[PDB]
Amino acid sequence: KVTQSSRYLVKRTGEKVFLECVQDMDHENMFWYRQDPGLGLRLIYFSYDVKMKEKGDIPEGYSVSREKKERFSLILASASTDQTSMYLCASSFLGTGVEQYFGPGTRLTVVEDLNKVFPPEVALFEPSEAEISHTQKATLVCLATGFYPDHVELSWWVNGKEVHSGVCTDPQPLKEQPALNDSRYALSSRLRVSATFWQDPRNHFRCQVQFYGLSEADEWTQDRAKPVTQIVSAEAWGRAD
Amino acid sequence: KEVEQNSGPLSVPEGAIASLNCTYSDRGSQSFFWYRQYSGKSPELIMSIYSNGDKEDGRFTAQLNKASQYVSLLIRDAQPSDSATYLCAVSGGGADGLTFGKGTQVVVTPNIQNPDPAVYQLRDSKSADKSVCLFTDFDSQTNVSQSKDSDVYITDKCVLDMRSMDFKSNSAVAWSNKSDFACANAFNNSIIPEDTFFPSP
Amino acid sequence: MIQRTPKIQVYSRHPAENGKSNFLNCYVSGFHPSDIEVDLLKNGERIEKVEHSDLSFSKDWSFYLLYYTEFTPTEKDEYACRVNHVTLSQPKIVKWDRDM
Amino acid sequence: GSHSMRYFFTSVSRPGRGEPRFIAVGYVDDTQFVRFDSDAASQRMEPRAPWIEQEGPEYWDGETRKVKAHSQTHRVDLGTLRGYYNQSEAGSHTVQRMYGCDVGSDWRFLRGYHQYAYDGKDYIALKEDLRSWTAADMAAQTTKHKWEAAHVAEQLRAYLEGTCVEWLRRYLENGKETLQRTDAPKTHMTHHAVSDHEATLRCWALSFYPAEITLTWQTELVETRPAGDGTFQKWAAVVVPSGQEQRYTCHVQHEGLPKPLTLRW
Amino acid sequence: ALGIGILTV
Repeated sequence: KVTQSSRYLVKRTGEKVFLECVQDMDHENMFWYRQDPGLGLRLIYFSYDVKMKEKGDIPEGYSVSREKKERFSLILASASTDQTSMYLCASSFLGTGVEQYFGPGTRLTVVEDLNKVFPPEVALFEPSEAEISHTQKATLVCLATGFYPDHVELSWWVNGKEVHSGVCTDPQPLKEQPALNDSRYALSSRLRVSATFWQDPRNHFRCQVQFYGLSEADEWTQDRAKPVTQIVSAEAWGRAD
Repeated sequence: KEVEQNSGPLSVPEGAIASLNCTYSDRGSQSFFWYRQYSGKSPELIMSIYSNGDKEDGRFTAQLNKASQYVSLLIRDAQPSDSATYLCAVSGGGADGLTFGKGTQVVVTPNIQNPDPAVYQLRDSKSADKSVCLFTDFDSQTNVSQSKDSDVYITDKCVLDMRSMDFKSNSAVAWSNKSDFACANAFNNSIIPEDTFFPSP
Repeated sequence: MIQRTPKIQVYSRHPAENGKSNFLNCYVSGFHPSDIEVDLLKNGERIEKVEHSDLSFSKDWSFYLLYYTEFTPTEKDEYACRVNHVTLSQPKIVKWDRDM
Repeated sequence: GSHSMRYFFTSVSRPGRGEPRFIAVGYVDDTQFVRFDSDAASQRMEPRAPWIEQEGPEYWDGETRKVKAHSQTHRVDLGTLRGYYNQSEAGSHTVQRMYGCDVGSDWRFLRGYHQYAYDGKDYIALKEDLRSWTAADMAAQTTKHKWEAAHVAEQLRAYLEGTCVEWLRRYLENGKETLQRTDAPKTHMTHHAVSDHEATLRCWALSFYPAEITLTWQTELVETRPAGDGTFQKWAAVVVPSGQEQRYTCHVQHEGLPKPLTLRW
Repeated sequence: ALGIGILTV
C-alpha cells in the first residue's frame, strides 16, 4: 500500500524537515495533508503526474518534490511551532470519481528548544484489597508522566508476553499544564485480571512505554540523560497473601 | 461549497444503530466516500457509494440521496471496536482532490448489566508511597468531568473488555501531587451514584 | 493494429439544380487511422474554404468525417473529392455524380 | 420512440510534437450536442446543439473539468498500452473509448455500454449486465484485474443506469422541439439506362431524421450519410431487365411515416 | 453529462 518515511518526529524551530511518501500501487496522483484537532484534513499540495505540483488549501511554509511516480516529498522549509501536526500522505489512480488511500501518518512536533524534550517516568499501581474482596477482580493501573512530546506507545506484558484482553489505555495523552504550549504530558492505562491470577506470586506484570525522542547524535548540552528514543518500564509481581 | 456532517461525539449503546449523516453543496457530484479513522491512525476507506439508494456491506449500510444532497452511513450492531471518527468525503472533480467533512466521533458504550460503582485507592508497587484513585464499575450513563482544580488529574472514561470472562467495565483514574487530596473527594464534580463504594478501615 | 481504407461518397446537401447555390459534400468513413487528407475539387482544382465535422467513429471503431463546401452546380462543371490516407498508394479521386 | 446518449473519445499520439490529440464528442440520438478538441483555442467543452446552450456556467465548468480528466487519462493510456505491447515512442497510436445509455418510448432504462479500443482493435468491454468485462488478449487482462481491484464496473453501472438516464431525459425535455421532432423521408425514384437491355432504378430517401431507415426492393445500398443540416440521405438501387419496371417496388420504413411508403415508377 | 469510472488502463 502506502508508506511514509517516519512515524514520530521531534524538531527544533528553523530546522528544515523532510517527510517522504512512497506508494507502490501504480497511482498517479499524490496528496499531502495536515490534520489538526477541530479543523480536519487540510490539503497542502498535490500532484497529478511527475514533476508537476499545485498548491493546496494551505501551501505556506511547505515545498513538495515529485521526481518519481511512487514518491512525493514534503519539505518544511523553516520549521515553525504551528507546523506541529499529524501529516498524512495520500494517493489514487487518475480518473473520474476515484478514491484515495492514506499512509500511516507522521506525527511531527516543533519546539522552541530541544531541552523541553523529556522521557516518561513509569510507575504502576497495585490492585486494592477492597476491589479484590468486593468483586473477585484486580486492576493494575499504569502511569506515564512528564514526557515531551506526546509520542508514546503503552503496552502491557504479562509473564513476558504482551496482552490485550482487559486492557485499555487512554486515547488522549493528557496535558499536565494545559496552558503552556510546551508543557509535559502524562498518560494512564489499566489492566484488569481475575483476583486469583493477581494473588498468584508467580505472575509478572510489566507496564511498557516506548518513547520517541531525540536521535543518538543530536546536539545535547545539559546535566541530564540525552532524552533519546527509549523504552521505560515499570513492574509488579503477584501478591502472595 | 463545503461538505457538512452532524456534530460529535454521538453516543451509541452497544447493539444500537449509529446514524452518521452528510450534506454537500455541489449538486453535480458523483462519488461519495466514508472513511473510518481510529485515534492517531490514518483514515481507512470503509464504504463507497454511487447510485441513488442503499448499499450494504456486512454491518454497514450506506444510503445516497442526490435530490437532497444527502449521504448516510448506518452501523448496525454497534460493537466496541466501532468507536472512531467517521469522515464524509465527496469527489472534488478537480485533479482528484476530495472535499472532506470535519468528522463525527462515535463512542459505542457497553451494556453494563450488573453495575457496582466504586472508587479505590491503589498504591505504587515501588516503595514510593505514591497513590492513584480508580473509579470503576459504573454504568455507561454516568459521566466523569474534567478536574475543576489545576493540580488534580482525571482521565476520560475507558472501556475494558475481559474476554476470558464475558465482562466489560468503565473506569477512570484520578491523581494529584498535593498531599491534601484523597479519594473521598476526588470524584465529586461528577455525576456519581450515592451507593458508590468507598472502602473504610 | 490493422488499417482500413476510407469509403467515399460525394453528393450535395439539396437536390442538384443548375444555377442554384447548394452545398457540396464528401463523406469519408470506415477508415483507420484517423489521419486522412480530404480535398474538394472544381475542374481539377482544390477549393479554398472547406469545413469538416468533428472526428467521430462507428460501433466497429472506424472513423467518419463529413467535408462540405458551398458550390453552384452547372451542367458542365466537374466536381470531385480527393482523399489521401496511409492505406492508399495514390490519391483517390471520386467525381461527383448528381444521379447518385 | 427510443433514445440514446453517447460519448466518443479518441486520443492519438504524435511523436515529437506534444501531448497527443484528444477529440471528445457527445451525441443525443442522431444529433451532436457537445465537443472537445485538445488542439483548440477554447480548452473548453463546447455546445454544438441549440438546446444544450441553456445549461449555466457551472455545467460548462463541470463538463470542462471531467473532459480534461478524460484526455489526461488517455494520454497516460497511450504509453501504458505501449509498455504492455513493447512498442516504442516513435510510432503513432490511437486509443478510443465510447459509452452511453439507451431508453425506450416511456424513457425507461434499456441497455448500457462502455467500450475501449487500442489501435482500432477491441481491448476491453463492459458486458451487458454492467458488472463484468470481456478482455480481448493478455494485456487487456492486466487492465481488467486493475479495473476489478478499483470497482470500475460498480462506478460505470451507477453512471450508465443513473446519471446517464437522468441527464438524457433532461436533454430530451429542454430540447423537445428539436430532439423529439421527427422529419419524414422526402421520397422519389430515378431511372437510368445501361448497355442493353437493362435499367437502374434508384430509390431515394432524403432529409429524414432520425437516421434509422430501411429501404427494401421485391442491389446497392449506400450507407446513410448526413446532408449536413441535421438530416440524413440514403439510396437503394436495382439493375432490372429493361421494360419490366412495374414488377418492382420500393418500401420505405421510417419512424416519421405513419405508414410504410411504397414506390412504383 | 459526463461520468465517473474513467480510470487509467
